[PDB]
Amino acid sequence: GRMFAPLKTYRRVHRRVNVNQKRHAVAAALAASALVPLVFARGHRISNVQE
Amino acid sequence: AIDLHKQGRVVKRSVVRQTKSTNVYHKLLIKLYKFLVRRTDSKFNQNILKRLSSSRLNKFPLSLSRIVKNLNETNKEQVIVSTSTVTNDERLLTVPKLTVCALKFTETARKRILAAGGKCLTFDQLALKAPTGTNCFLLRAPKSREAYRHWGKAPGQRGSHSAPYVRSEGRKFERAHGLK
Amino acid sequence: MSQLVWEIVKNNNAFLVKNNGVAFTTDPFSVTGRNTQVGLGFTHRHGVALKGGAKQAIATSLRKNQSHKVKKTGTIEAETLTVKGGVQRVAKVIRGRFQSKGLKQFALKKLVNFHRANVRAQANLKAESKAKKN
Amino acid sequence: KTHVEVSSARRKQRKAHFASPSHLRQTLMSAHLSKDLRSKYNVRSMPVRKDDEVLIVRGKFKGNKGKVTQVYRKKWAIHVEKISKNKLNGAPYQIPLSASQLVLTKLKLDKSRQSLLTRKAASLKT
Amino acid sequence: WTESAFKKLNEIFGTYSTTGVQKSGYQLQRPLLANADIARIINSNEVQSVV
Amino acid sequence: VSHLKKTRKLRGHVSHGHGRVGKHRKGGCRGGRGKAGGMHHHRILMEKWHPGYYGKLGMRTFHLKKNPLHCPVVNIDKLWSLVSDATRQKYAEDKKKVPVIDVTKAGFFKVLGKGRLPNQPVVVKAKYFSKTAERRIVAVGGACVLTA
Amino acid sequence: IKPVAHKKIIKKRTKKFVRFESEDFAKLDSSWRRPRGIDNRVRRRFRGQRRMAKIGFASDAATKHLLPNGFKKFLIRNPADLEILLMNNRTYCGEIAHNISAQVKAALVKRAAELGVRLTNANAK
Amino acid sequence: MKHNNQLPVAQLRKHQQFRIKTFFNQAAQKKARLHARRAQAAAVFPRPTEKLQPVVRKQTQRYNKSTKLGRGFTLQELKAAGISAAFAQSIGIKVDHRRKNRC
Amino acid sequence: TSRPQIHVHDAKEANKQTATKLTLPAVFTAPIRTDIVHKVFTDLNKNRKQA
RNA sequence: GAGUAGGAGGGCGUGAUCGUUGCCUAGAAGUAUUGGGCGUGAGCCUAUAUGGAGCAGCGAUUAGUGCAGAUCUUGGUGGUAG
RNA sequence: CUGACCCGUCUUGAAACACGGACCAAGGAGUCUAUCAAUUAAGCGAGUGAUAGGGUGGAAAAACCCGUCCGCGAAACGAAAG
RNA sequence: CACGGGAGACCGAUAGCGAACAAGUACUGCGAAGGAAAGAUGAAAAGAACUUUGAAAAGAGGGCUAAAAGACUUGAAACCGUUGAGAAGGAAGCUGUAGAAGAGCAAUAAACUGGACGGCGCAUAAGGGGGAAGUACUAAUCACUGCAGAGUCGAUACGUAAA
Ligand SMILES: [Mg+2]
Ligand SMILES: [Mg+2]
Ligand SMILES: [Mg+2]
Ligand SMILES: [Mg+2]
Ligand SMILES: [Mg+2]
Ligand SMILES: [Mg+2]
Ligand SMILES: [Mg+2]
Ligand SMILES: [Mg+2]
Ligand SMILES: [Mg+2]
Ligand SMILES: [Mg+2]
Ligand SMILES: [Mg+2]
Ligand SMILES: [Mg+2]
Ligand SMILES: [Mg+2]
Ligand SMILES: [Mg+2]
Ligand SMILES: [Mg+2]
Ligand SMILES: [Mg+2]
Ligand SMILES: [Mg+2]
Ligand SMILES: [Mg+2]
Ligand SMILES: [Mg+2]
Ligand SMILES: [Mg+2]
Ligand SMILES: [Mg+2]
Ligand SMILES: [Mg+2]
Ligand SMILES: [Mg+2]
Ligand SMILES: [Mg+2]
Ligand SMILES: [Mg+2]
Ligand SMILES: [Mg+2]
Ligand SMILES: [Mg+2]
Repeated sequence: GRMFAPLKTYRRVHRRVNVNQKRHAVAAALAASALVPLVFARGHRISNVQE
Repeated sequence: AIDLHKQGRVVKRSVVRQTKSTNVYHKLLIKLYKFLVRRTDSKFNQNILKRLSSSRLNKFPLSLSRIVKNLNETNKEQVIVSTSTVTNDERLLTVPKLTVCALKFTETARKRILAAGGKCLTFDQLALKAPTGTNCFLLRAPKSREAYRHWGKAPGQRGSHSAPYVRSEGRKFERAHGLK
Repeated sequence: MSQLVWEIVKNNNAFLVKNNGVAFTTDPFSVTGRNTQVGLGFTHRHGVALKGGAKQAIATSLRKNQSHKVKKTGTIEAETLTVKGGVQRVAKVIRGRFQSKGLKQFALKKLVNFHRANVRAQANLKAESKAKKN
Repeated sequence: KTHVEVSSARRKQRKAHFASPSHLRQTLMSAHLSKDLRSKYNVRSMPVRKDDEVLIVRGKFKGNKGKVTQVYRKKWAIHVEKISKNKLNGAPYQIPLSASQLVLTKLKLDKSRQSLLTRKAASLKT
Repeated sequence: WTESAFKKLNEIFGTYSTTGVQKSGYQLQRPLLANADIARIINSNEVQSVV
Repeated sequence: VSHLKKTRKLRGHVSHGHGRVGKHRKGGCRGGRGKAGGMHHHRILMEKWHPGYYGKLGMRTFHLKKNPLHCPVVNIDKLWSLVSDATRQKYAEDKKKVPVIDVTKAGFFKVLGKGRLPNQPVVVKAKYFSKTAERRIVAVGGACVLTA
Repeated sequence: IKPVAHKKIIKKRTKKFVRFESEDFAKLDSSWRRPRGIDNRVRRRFRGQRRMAKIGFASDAATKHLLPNGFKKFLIRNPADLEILLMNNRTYCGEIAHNISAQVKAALVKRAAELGVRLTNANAK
Repeated sequence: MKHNNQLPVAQLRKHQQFRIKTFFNQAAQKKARLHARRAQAAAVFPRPTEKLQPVVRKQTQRYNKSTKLGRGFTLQELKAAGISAAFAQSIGIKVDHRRKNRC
Repeated sequence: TSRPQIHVHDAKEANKQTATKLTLPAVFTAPIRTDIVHKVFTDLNKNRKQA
């Protein structure tokens, strides 16, 4: 028999972000990429890496 | 068995909202003012804490014109601190010399306050300057919003000046004689 | 920093293992296995790593601040010392690097336990090479 | 991978494989050439034939060498002389083998073969 | 990172003096606290004199 | 989304917080579908939160064309905010000739006075002016010019 | 063999809290559930009935999560976890996962004896 | 129908199930347009992409202040240019015969 | 916010800093806000889905 | 320190997705347990047996996410009863 | 030894001489789209934000840049002339 | 919709199209029309040689195979048989409290830390010089802030009829 809520195609999956927040995000990301504690905290292996 | 209201478990509504924001920095600024509040007997800091824990919406705008309008002879030398975002009023022509401390300066408010010979301050700085809040001026912005007009009294009770929720404003919309 | 990094990694650290709501850390420099500002070596300043080598030698790793220098002393994570005196040497080193009482206690713990550990390990490696030969 | 028209779906491929028509199957079941032959024709792999000489590389039967009795493409089997097992009643039966576990010691030579080999070598070295 | 990479980084984004080129008016986030060490701030003269 | 929703915390409570007596039922309970019975059992609603909903107002427009009714308004206070700072300062010091501000190019048509103006003189080019707009403009040492 | 200090461990209730009428049915397992029934005996605290799961029952904070062997229980998933027990050796005991193979088991047992760590699931022959 | 909220405006009153529009083609479509444009360039190579467009004022009182791209040149204009419609067309110029110059 | 000069390393050699030292871009200055990374990341992941 | 209708705050357990840490022919999942334990409780960990290829934790993302009932659906079985 | 009526349900009132349930497995019920509002976290602020579309781009429907208009706010009161 | 291509935070044999299969099939209906159930031995049939008792099915021996996995992967519950340990004078089950019997590779237990000394094997100690790296200071240098000459890029309701 048919479902409870037969699931549709037009369920809206995609979302749209304000540009400024996309950017702020990318930024803060880059900012993060620069500190040893963080990239090490991510599990990357930076031991023999220098600067 | 005892007849106490709410069983002595009465919740205290007199308290400071525990803030859920995620900027790590708000939480930190807040660590700071928790310190200043318990270890400093200065009302000013406690005040700053209450208002910095504000609902996102409960933080209200400071405009350059707002500051300008509230200025006394002594208000001028004094550090101006708003608990909120400070914004430019485009209709303010000349901008005084100011040392202002807020959470956020609209880049316009910043440009004009700086290019007028002013200084922009952040609360970690304020801490360092005057923890007691000595010679500081704390600006509480005026509270306005559209929501407020739908609140109050209901829309069409006797003497209700409150606004109805309507999808369009037209001659045809809740502007016609009701059923009286 | 140790503050900002706390808030940042307190929950998502890759060195993190949980047991019944008790959060422990895999950090090599952890002064206590448990996940806390203090437990977390890659965060704040005081952290130590210790490895056995060449029969007494303890490799001491002194958590060292992030450095842009002319020469590269060791891993960006930390500083690396070979100590031949080991236990005593490292005990001193600790005493220097950990000023507060607790941190001292903990590091030292890491030591005693570490050492006796490395001793057993030695015994076993011995028996192992004598097993490969005979 | 570089090309949108290349199916990466398990389904599609498995399908291609098992739905393989005979001629394509022969390709699909193929063996690796001996160091010597590799060197001779400049060709790594070759599709197996019923007259070839092969060496079983992997299995309880690894190490044994012999002629290919039957290429039974439907059963997916290659049969090799003396690779049979004996049954208690005194009855012999062949043991089937997967080509990609074989190695080609000596090819059955003839014009078509040589042409194929030639094309492969051609794109290879050039 | 590359050289071209690393250098274009700034032109693309910009800095608290200037806007970005590629983002055409993007201003990076204005920090909430100049100094993120509450250590420094709780532990300085001004603080403790009053405390 | 889903794991935030009430359902999850309602599972096994049997009424789904719709009540044991009054449970969750079809349109009959809604009071009829949509704006149903607004004038009757829903009187109180309509009257109270949408008073003046039922009825008629004054004059039908058969085809209403908005484009020609289009008239953005400006107030005196924002005038100098339209043109750059360069301008108003440079003609505060220089009294030889006076500034012309075209409200038109800014996308506005009528000028209403709202705030007050600097004592420095201006010319303002606009489609319409309010008695007070002109008042304050002229009194400032300024002039009103009619555009199309 | 590294016990620490105990307050005497006191267990408020031993018998598990059995779901009501679950002895009556197969379809009903005994995993507790809170009766919402309108007539329900239990939900009503009828003299003689089960006392349903309550907070007054939670064991005291000091003994909570304490094994009978005296240690708090720590679960070994990968090898790494072992090492953590080092700074924690006297507080916790090791428990090696069921998914970990025989070889790696002996390995971790060795490593444990070395790090001086107590193992509840340790292989005794 | 319960609270103070604004009177709803029915949407799904008819059978909309037959009448829904889906936008996934959009992704590929944009792309297609690109290639089309590009393949135009290549096939037109020596010549320009968009044909010559005159300009006019917009048709509404509010739009007058702005500038807009016309569909074609006024015969009057081609005259003052000294081109025949036909020729201008062989050139890549866009002509519009119903437009008239009042200024 | 530190903006130390960063050395541009040489590939041909295990550890060699080229003669080029470059002052750090503001992107790496940018505050590390995780909120913004969170939201944005979420939505952008969602953008890949087929219905 | 009561509580139905109802509401709020925390937590348990299940797919799949982006991460992160790992386990498995030296035996994964699943299954049985009068083996040993952990939670007040959702539930958990282990042991033994069976099994013979895949699994698991942690942070998030998402949900066709938890059943004793509806003369509930489909399937399988009783007592009546030799 | 002391205590212990059958659960679910509707009901002022259920162990009821009220109804459903002989047993077991698996399935099984507030979703999806739109709309306004209140609250919470985000960004920017007299502004804000695009959509369509252009332009680039990973194998890839992502992403990244552009996007003269438009929305909503920025002025209200009038049936309307205003 | 048809034949093609590729794909998916779909479904995964009571799900997913009704149909993973001789599925719009078997079957029903005068007819229009209705319409299911049903997928997994093994790597390879090596699908159980042979002995024995049977009229025959089949049993007992014996064998294949990593294993019978043998009409077939795993093999839960309800229900049923066997074996074990219990119990019962017109029903059963259950909270609280003790006891008895039965079943057991046992989960708890007088151990642990140190001083001095001894017997063993390994390492090299503290203290003193020394002082790489580290931190702190501090001139000379130098990121950053500030000031800021020349070149190149940009903007500009400053300015011009444009320049
Ligand atoms: Mg009481
Ligand atoms: Mg009106
Ligand atoms: Mg190849
Ligand atoms: Mg909720
Ligand atoms: Mg409830
Ligand atoms: Mg218990
Ligand atoms: Mg098309
Ligand atoms: Mg699913
Ligand atoms: Mg085995
Ligand atoms: Mg868990
Ligand atoms: Mg086995
Ligand atoms: Mg989760
Ligand atoms: Mg179920
Ligand atoms: Mg059931
Ligand atoms: Mg029957
Ligand atoms: Mg009794
Ligand atoms: Mg019953
Ligand atoms: Mg009666
Ligand atoms: Mg009834
Ligand atoms: Mg778009
Ligand atoms: Mg408007
Ligand atoms: Mg037999
Ligand atoms: Mg078996
Ligand atoms: Mg039985
Ligand atoms: Mg008996
Ligand atoms: Mg009995
Ligand atoms: Mg008896």
